[PDB]
Amino acid sequence: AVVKCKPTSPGRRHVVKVVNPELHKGKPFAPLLEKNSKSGGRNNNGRITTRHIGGGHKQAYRIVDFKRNKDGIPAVVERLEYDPNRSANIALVLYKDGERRYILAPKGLKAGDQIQSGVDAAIKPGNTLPMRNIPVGSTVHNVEMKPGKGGQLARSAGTYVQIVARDGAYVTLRLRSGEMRKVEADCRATLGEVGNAEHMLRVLGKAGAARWRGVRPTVRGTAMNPVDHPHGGGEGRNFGKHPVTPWGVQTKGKKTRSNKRTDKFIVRRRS
Amino acid sequence: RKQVSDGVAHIHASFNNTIVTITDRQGNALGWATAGGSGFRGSRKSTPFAAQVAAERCADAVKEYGIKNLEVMVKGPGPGRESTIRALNAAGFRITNITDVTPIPHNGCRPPKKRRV
Amino acid sequence: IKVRENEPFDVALRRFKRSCEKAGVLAEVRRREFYEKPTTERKRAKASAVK
Amino acid sequence: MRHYEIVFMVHPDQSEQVPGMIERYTAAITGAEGKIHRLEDWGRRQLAYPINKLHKAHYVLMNVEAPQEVIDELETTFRFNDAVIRSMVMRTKHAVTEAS
Amino acid sequence: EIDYKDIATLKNYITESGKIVPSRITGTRAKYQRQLARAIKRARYLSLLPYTDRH
Amino acid sequence: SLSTEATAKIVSEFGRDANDTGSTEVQVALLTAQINHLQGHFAEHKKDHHSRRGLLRMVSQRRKLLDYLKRKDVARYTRLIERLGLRR
RNA sequence: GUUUAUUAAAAACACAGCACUGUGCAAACACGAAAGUGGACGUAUACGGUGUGACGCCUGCCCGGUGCCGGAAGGUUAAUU
RNA sequence: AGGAGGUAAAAUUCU
RNA sequence: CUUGAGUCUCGUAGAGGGGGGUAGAAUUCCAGGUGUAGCGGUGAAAUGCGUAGAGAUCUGGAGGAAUACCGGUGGCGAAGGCGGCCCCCUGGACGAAGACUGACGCUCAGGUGCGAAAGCGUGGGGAGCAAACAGGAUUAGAUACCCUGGUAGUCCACGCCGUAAACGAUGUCGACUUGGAGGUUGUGCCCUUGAGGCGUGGCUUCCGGAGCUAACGCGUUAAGUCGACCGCCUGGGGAGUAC
Ligand SMILES: [Mg+2]
Ligand SMILES: [Mg+2]
Ligand SMILES: [Mg+2]
Ligand SMILES: [Mg+2]
Ligand SMILES: [Mg+2]
Ligand SMILES: [Mg+2]
Ligand SMILES: [Mg+2]
Ligand SMILES: [Mg+2]
Ligand SMILES: [Mg+2]
Ligand SMILES: [Mg+2]
Ligand SMILES: [Mg+2]
Ligand SMILES: [Mg+2]
Ligand SMILES: [Mg+2]
Ligand SMILES: [Mg+2]
Ligand SMILES: [Mg+2]
Ligand SMILES: [Mg+2]
Ligand SMILES: [Mg+2]
Ligand SMILES: [Mg+2]
Ligand SMILES: [Mg+2]
Ligand SMILES: [Mg+2]
Ligand SMILES: [Mg+2]
Ligand SMILES: [Mg+2]
Ligand SMILES: [Mg+2]
Repeated sequence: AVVKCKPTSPGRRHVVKVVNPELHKGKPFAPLLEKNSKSGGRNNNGRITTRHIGGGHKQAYRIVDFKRNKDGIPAVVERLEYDPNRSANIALVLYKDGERRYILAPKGLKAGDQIQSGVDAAIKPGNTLPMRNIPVGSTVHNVEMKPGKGGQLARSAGTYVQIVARDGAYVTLRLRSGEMRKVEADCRATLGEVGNAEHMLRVLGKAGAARWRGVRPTVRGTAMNPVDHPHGGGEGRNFGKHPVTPWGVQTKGKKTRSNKRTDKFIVRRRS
Repeated sequence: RKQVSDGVAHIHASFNNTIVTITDRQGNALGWATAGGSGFRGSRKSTPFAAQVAAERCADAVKEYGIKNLEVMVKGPGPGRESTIRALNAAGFRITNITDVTPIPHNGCRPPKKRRV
Repeated sequence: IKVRENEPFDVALRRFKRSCEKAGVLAEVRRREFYEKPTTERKRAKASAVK
Repeated sequence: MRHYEIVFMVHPDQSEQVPGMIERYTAAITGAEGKIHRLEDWGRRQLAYPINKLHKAHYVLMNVEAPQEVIDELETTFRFNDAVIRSMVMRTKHAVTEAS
Repeated sequence: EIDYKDIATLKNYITESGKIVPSRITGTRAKYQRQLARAIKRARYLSLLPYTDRH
Repeated sequence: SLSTEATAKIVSEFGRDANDTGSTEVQVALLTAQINHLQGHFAEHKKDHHSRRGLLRMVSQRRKLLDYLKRKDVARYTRLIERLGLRR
């Protein structure tokens, strides 16, 4: 559900909420979460390594199962929960032995849906197999890069990879980054698309929306003086410079990939 | 080359410049020679005669690899449709079979609007 | 379309050459659009093809 | 209860999943008191044209009377079974019993 | 007709290029010339007879 | 137009015997009965404009002949609408 | 909303929103002769960079110059031999 | 004796 | 009161409308195989495409849009308009016997709703085609017609818009007046005695009498003969404009 909220006040006027009515109202499952302290975007050194980061709400880490290593054992979707730590939504599952876990909720499921994992383990949304066991063309999320190394690929809300070949011992797959890229095929993956793909329909609507999301004012390079940034000073709104990061490198066009150790896995790269 | 003797000639009569190639049974390929840059170029191609001679220069280079026959499927409307085969069976290839391959939709894609000369 | 015909001669054969298709259905499908004038083609190709 | 004529077909290298089907459909239409009035089966049969580049494939038939249902949750059982390759369910027009 | 599986017949209503045949040639009844099409065309869908004649 | 079986039921109580199929009571009853079930059809689909056009005839006609009797045999109406549902 | 603590609170900066661009994760990028660390216990509905600055109607022509993204036939060319 | 397909390019004006 | 009108019964044909499903041919593109200097295009050209290999050809795989043949002075809808196949929901028309109803009618200013294409919003989609835009020609000029490209859009969803030579340029209903060829869809009776013999319904195309008409033409589907009710015109412009 997306809502537009009326212009009761500016910066409500442009707001647009994503309201999920079967997201469990209340407190998440205690034993599956641990503390998670903010950074400011400052590294062990103390300096700002990444900027725009800091301030905004408290946020307890939910430990989601990115591996789905326990094969066999059915598990049942007890409830869907809100997750601060990511756009995606999670699902508190109950394995029939009594174990409990969190999993990246896919487009499909709801309460009571059964799910499981393993070299067979059905083949519906919510179920995880090695890709050496998923049909080509099949639509998947939470893909592994190295087997046993948990999911890394296509995890964001409403995101997905489709497998698209098999080529032997790898298995070429295309990520709606646009890139097709071979990968060892014992690498697992969960059936379905992930999360509320509605995510991107939000609008935020005011400044503070962003502040309590963690993010912080971005100051232009021309708003500054020439000692602060290469977009120089001015004397009344001026430029005449080849756009560039504060540290001197071109922005716009300047390809900056370097990793030949993996260039053996890219096959067609985004456009 | 390696000499089969059994092959096929794929002929494309687009109209405006009309062309012919030859291949093997499962459809590999070995020889164009074609009306365009080959005995004029311009309105004096797209003539049946030019298809004749377009078949000849094909012939005069599509030998070797055996060939002493060929299946002959044909793509096009207009000049060069027949006159090639007419010169093919005259150069002494046993005209095994002929075929239509001109693509006909079950009206599928829009074609291009407004053209009065 | 696919023609094989039997035995001794060379003649490309067929006074049934314009068999089912080519020349004609290629003009139509080729030229361009229509929609209103196949209706005029209609009440002419059988406003005349009465007697 | 109105009649339907059914005529699915499953690929060669699993013809012999033959009767495994039919029965559960009888359990599915006897369970909705609807006599089928003629069955047929005719496996090995070649095709007018290849499909997925494959000649030949197993066939069947029916003319079942049944509820305006099951065909709901049956016409959709041809929407799994990557096994089966094609289908068609037909009008009705009274009962059926001879042709072949 | 009363049947479409009549691939038996039909073949006397469709040319050696795979084309349905004009009702002006075959000279068939109107009401039953349709009943032929919704039944010949039915049957080319599950490949007992082809659409084309080249593949 | 509902089931050929259906309406068999509704001619009773409304009518003095079966095959008394023409008392203004029944058609009204036949109409409403369809309409009501038929509002389901326009829940789903709903952009089915044409089908609706037929509906309103039922509604127009129903109302038109529900007005006819208002002139003849008073309270031969006030003994059927509440018997059915509709006076909004 | 912010700002010249101590002569400038503004039309300046920020803003939500828009676009361009870079990044397949040992991400780009940043702090670090390094180890390591942030980015992020995030994974392209993400993250960084640059410009624009709710919204509405809109955003034309110009790739010669300078940049950036592609190229290969050559011409010219480093250490080296 | 039917159908088919191809045959004229641009070229203003006159109290 | 039953004959105008409606209801019930068993059926008929239909591209009537809405939803979901699936097939088959082609265009484009992606990956390869072979293959060599041309392809494409026009009036003629050139722009463009090709020596990293095009066009041609083969195999394989994407994706979108449209349904050749049936197809036809064919059907269907109130109009706009609707064409592959498949099931689900649903509208109307028509036929036949009999049953019920008993004038329940016709028309309709206001009012309501439907309404091609282009167009607008939000997003999604994008193979072809193609406003705009660009380049090639053409020309005195060429903001064109022609050629290489090409975005909006054309496709979907939901909400707008409400206009067309939206035309048969012919308002709706009913009744009444010679005919000929048909087309198409029913149904009653009579050696299935034919793919019938003899009738009787609804729609429909061409020709045509009387009559009408300014003439063209209309002519049982009227523009003939009548009657109910509605809408509209009062010289060209100004103007379907201003307020
Ligand atoms: Mg910003
Ligand atoms: Mg910025
Ligand atoms: Mg400054
Ligand atoms: Mg500096
Ligand atoms: Mg200045
Ligand atoms: Mg203030
Ligand atoms: Mg101060
Ligand atoms: Mg940003
Ligand atoms: Mg500014
Ligand atoms: Mg003149
Ligand atoms: Mg002058
Ligand atoms: Mg292909
Ligand atoms: Mg496809
Ligand atoms: Mg019906
Ligand atoms: Mg409307
Ligand atoms: Mg439109
Ligand atoms: Mg739009
Ligand atoms: Mg008007
Ligand atoms: Mg019209
Ligand atoms: Mg006349
Ligand atoms: Mg008459
Ligand atoms: Mg009149
Ligand atoms: Mg006006």
